[PDB]
Amino acid sequence: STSDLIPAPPLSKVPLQQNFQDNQFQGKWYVVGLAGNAILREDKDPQKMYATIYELKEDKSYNVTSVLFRKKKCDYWIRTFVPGSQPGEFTLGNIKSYPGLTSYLVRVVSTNYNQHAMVFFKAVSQNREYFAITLYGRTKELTSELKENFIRFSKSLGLPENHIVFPVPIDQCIDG
Ligand code: NA
Repeated sequence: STSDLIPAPPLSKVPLQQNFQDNQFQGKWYVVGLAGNAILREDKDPQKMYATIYELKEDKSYNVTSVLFRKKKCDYWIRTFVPGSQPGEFTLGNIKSYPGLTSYLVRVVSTNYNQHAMVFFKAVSQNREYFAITLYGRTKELTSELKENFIRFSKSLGLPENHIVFPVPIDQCIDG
């Protein structure tokens, strides 16, 4: 394998949502914007919109379920986010069960809980440092101001235009 990647930014360039409220952040979020160093715009087959459901457990970790529409079926990816060093920061639960994955970091950058959210991800897989940013939406659509702000923040982490994508809304699986 030979492969080139845009460097993961320093954590100082990734803000943290102040006084993060885990209870208010639960529920379904739509992925209305997706950016990252391993993410690429594919004009021939545009990425379809997928959803991620956060649900607080008793021990204050999240059962994180992502649901996407792939190959005419609904695929479900169930993961666990364990609370990290500061509120709004999380590490991946049961990391040993994922082969190659030596590191995983989640950081809630900004959110108003009832409309939108921005979450930063960083992961070292096979000694390759990947990072991504997701524009979460409570509905499938969001304003141009929020979308241009997501593009602005994505660029501030060294990501060009073609590494920023906006998944097209769909009705399959991500509703209900
Ligand atoms: Na990632």
